Amino acid sequence: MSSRLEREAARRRTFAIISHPDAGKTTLTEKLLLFGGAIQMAGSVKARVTTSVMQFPYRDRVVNLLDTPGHQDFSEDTYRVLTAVDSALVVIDAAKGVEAQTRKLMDVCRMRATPVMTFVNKMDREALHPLDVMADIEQHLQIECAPMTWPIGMGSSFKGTYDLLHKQLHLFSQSGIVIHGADDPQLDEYLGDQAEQLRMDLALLEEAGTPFDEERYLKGELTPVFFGSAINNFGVREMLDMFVEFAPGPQPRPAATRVVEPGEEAFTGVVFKIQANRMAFLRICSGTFTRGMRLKHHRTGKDVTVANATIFMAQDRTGVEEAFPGDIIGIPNHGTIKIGDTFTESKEVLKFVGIPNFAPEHFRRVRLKNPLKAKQLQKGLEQLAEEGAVQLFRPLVNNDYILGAVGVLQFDVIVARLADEYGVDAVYEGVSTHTARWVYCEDKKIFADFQDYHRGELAVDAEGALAYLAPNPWRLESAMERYPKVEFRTTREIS
Ligand SMILES: Nc1nc2c(ncn2[C@@H]2O[C@H](COP(=O)(O)OP(=O)(O)O)[C@@H](O)[C@H]2O)c(=O)[nH]1
Repeated sequence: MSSRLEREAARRRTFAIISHPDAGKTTLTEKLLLFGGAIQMAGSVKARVTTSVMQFPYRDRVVNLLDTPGHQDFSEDTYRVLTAVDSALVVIDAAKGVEAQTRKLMDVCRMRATPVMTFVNKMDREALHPLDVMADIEQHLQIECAPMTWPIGMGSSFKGTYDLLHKQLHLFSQSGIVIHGADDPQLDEYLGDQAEQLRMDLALLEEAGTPFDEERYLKGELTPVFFGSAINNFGVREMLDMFVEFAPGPQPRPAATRVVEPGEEAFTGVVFKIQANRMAFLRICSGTFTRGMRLKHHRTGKDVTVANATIFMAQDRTGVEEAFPGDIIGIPNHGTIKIGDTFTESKEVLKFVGIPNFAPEHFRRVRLKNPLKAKQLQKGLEQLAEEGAVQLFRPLVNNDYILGAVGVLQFDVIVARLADEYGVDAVYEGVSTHTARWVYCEDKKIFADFQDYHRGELAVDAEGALAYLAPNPWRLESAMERYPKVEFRTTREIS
């Protein structure tokens, strides 16, 4: 029945953690790696390409945890990682609830209907009450919460958790203690006065809580919520068990001509990011990757050998070097590549769709220190935008170069690269813009009118796409009203 390819692909669980800085991602990542027996990798993560992709075995699943750069390293590449996973894990600091970056990263997951599980971290310190945390998750992540584990107390009074389906009490300071219904005197023996509160909460959950439903989880409509304390490696086992059991394996991926299924024998993969020193990171969409093989780079029309590929793999497995759907590989190259590029082993022309550019929130105008360098600046900005390092907008009404960054670090990298690779010394000037949307209107007449009236706010980006630049989302909301026929989108397909 199942081929070797389909058996391997079915074992993969490829995901990333979405969280706001200081929620606990690094700490939880270290503990996950320890369950995976990935001792060295955990030591590496705790000490801070090697860590962009961490693969580890757990309960015979091959888990691929892709890093989502955060803090000062937050960039459009963080959102690009989310286009390569089949599911995500949300980590929240229980004292803060859903925070700004949690929401923006969930907005990306939502466009892709990516399933998400949720870990509420730091229950060992005073926290939002669990009913309030659940309401906050639903309100800001726009998803139903299905509690899987439920905390008893918080902070100094945090006794541990009760696992609703496994009927197990997990004590905080280790095997769960099996509990036999709400009346089990084991609850009073282990929880003391807090047993009454667990009983009240369980009664409330029975009446008003949402059960886990795998189909709703897989559609992105419901998230299983776990509570714990990653620093104590507590509650993490239950969440990981649930993740390997229920999180989706490699999913079909749309291409312009058809949907590609992971069980197709012929290799296909898509580039979702590029690291400059260059390495292109490819998600394997179907088929089997082997070092030996030849791949067709359909954009350039060239054949590419991959004898120098990086196969990210666990310290653990030993056999012949191959990689399967859901896995990530890195292909070194001398600058040939765009985000979204498709590689195939067959001659079938395939073009994966659905890796977009994302609307930037930070904008700067570029100024040259030396006017004689104008052609080099145009070359460098165009090549850096084609490569995905920044977005570039050219306003209809002037000749300015306006750069759009998802993360501010990007502006520093562009200046560095302009200097080093183009011999161009550029500085930034501030602009009013904080918002871009790509505009579209299937009515040719109304659109010409829009483009005439709002000519001062329109720009064309490096892909040729028309965009409305606004000082902020509220000023934007006002142009939308004047033209209820024009669509304003927060993403656009790369070509
Ligand atoms: N008290 C407590 N502190 C935690 C827990 N998890 C992480 N921290 C602390 O919170 C801070 C942020 O943790 P980190 O894992 O680096 O967060 P990141 O920015 O999301 O990767 C550090 O001081 C951690 O020790 C937890 O479960 N309980």
